[PDB]
Amino acid sequence: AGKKVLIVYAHQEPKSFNGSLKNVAVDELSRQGCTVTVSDLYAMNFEPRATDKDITGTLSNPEVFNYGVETHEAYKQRSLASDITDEQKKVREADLVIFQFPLYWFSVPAILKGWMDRVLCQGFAFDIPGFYDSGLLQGKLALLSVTTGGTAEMYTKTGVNGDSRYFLWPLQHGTLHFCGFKVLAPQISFAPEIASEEERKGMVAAWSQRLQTIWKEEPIPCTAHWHFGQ
Amino acid sequence: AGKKVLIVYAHQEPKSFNGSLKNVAVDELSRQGCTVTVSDLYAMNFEPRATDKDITGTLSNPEVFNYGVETHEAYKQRSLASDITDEQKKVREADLVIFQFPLYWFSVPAILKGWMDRVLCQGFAFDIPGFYDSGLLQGKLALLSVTTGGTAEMYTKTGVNGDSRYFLWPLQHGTLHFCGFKVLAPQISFAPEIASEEERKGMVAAWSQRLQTIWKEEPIPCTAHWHFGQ
Ligand SMILES: Cc1cc2nc3c(=O)[nH]c(=O)nc-3n(C[C@H](O)[C@H](O)[C@H](O)COP(=O)(O)OP(=O)(O)OC[C@H]3O[C@@H](n4cnc5c(N)ncnc54)[C@H](O)[C@@H]3O)c2cc1C
Ligand SMILES: Cc1cc2nc3c(=O)[nH]c(=O)nc-3n(C[C@H](O)[C@H](O)[C@H](O)COP(=O)(O)OP(=O)(O)OC[C@H]3O[C@@H](n4cnc5c(N)ncnc54)[C@H](O)[C@@H]3O)c2cc1C
Ligand SMILES: COc1cc(N[C@@H](C)CCCN)c2ncccc2c1
Ligand SMILES: COc1cc(N[C@@H](C)CCCN)c2ncccc2c1
Ligand SMILES: [Zn+2]
Ligand SMILES: [Zn+2]
Repeated sequence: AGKKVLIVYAHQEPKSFNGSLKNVAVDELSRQGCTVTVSDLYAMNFEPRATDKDITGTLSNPEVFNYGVETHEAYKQRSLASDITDEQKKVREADLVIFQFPLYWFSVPAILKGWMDRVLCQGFAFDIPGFYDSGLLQGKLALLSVTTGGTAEMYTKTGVNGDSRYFLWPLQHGTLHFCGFKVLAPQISFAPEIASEEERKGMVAAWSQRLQTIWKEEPIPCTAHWHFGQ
Repeated sequence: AGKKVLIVYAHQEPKSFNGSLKNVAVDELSRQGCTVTVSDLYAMNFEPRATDKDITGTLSNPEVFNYGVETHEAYKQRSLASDITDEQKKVREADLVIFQFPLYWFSVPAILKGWMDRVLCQGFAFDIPGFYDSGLLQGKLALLSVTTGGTAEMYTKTGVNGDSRYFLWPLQHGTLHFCGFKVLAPQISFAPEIASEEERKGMVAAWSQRLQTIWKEEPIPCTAHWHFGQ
């Protein structure tokens, strides 16, 4: 063993279904003997905005502000804001990063989008070269554990929302694969708010049970075909 | 014939390529006689986080906080935070909403994601029923004006990033169409950083030129087929 996990958790309410999925993950991975860390973004009041406050000391170009260039240079020069570098250390140490969130507008809640925007800077998460298969977080696993308002049936190719895989593309491919993660199959807990107690319990147990064997999983082929093909 | 436009703008730097695209839109729509409003999110320090500070009234359930439920009720009761209702007024009055932003992780910058999350609440933007074609913002047009780091070639079906339309899905369909907007074709200004100065000037002029006839355009068919093909 000796496996290290970071859970990046984005829900306001400890008693929520998301909260329970997060807690079951902590419980089960802790039981296994894994090293576990949680970034509870709302509790941390995590800053989502990409601004010039993310660089400490003198800017590379104080007259014209380019977030990408400034953060790349700040990473190289150990001059990023401590909230960012605190998260980078957690990611650097992790073998697996689990994202636990409710689907907001076919994507992550803004607080979690901000974590992605600000934490995954050039030089840390990807570079030229070093992206997609050679992304700098290569060797690590990532997994999206998402809850939805809509039902499984709505998230079908011919359903009103389209296939759930369609909304996964920017997250799994554009973000996680880009940074070199192997992407484990998403955990999608459909429509807990209208599910029965029994069904909800089932979904939480599926997740806990899945976690028992998470280290034996094969990553998905994070391709356009997987997301969009038949 | 008396058209109102809201530009929701998400860039930190007034001298940026995004800044120029926003300014030329203001100039050209102003020249046409349109009524124009801009929400400059970074300059506004717009709050992106969905939190219980977004409701000031008595909560429906003060023991277990459900953001969707509480904001829906707060919208009906008029106890939403005023920054949200300020944006809703701008949207309510607009005939066309243009979003001007750099692509961040195949999506919008977090500050703009937060605008979507917080402003487009139930009761205001959609109801149950009252979504997709019957969304509450029906009759309005929306348009994504996006800039990218990657080139046009990279954003094709056989390119490393996949086709550009793939990443539009959560924004155009999952968000805008869901709220009832008709969606005008996106403006994607590819890779301005790589482009020559002449090519950049060309991209800005192309947007201004397109705006001259924007009111004659038809919306796209905002469907899975449009985004993903056969
Ligand atoms: C801004 C915004 C945008 C949204 N966009 C979308 C979208 O694009 N697409 C979409 O489909 N949905 C969308 N939604 C809906 C959203 O995804 C769901 O509301 C969310 O996923 C529900 O998860 P939750 O943890 O908040 O559920 P909760 O309301 O916290 O949980 C549901 C029920 O499960 C119960 N529960 C908690 N723990 C357990 C347990 N251990 N065992 C059994 N029951 C338990 C809870 O008590 C509760 O009764 C959006 C919502 C918002 C606010
Ligand atoms: C957190 C983050 C995530 C990102 N994710 C992605 C992603 O998923 N996919 C992707 O492809 N890219 C991504 N990028 C790259 C990003 O999308 C580009 O950096 C951005 O789109 C560039 O637009 P800009 O306005 O910042 O360019 P600028 O750097 O401001 O513009 C380039 C040049 O244009 C010049 N200029 C300004 N106005 C004019 C004018 N009127 N005429 C001529 N020249 C002018 C500027 O002076 C500058 O020299 C990401 C960047 C960041 C920081
Ligand atoms: C595109 O689908 C949704 C669904 C939402 N919420 C519903 C499903 C209630 C949760 C289950 N009872 C959304 N809520 C807010 C904003 C966008 C939504 C989109
Ligand atoms: C986190 O930043 C990026 C940048 C990308 N593209 C390069 C070309 C940026 C160039 C502008 N300086 C991405 N491309 C694809 C997917 C994610 C990206 C993230
Ligand atoms: Zn991929
Ligand atoms: Zn659509």
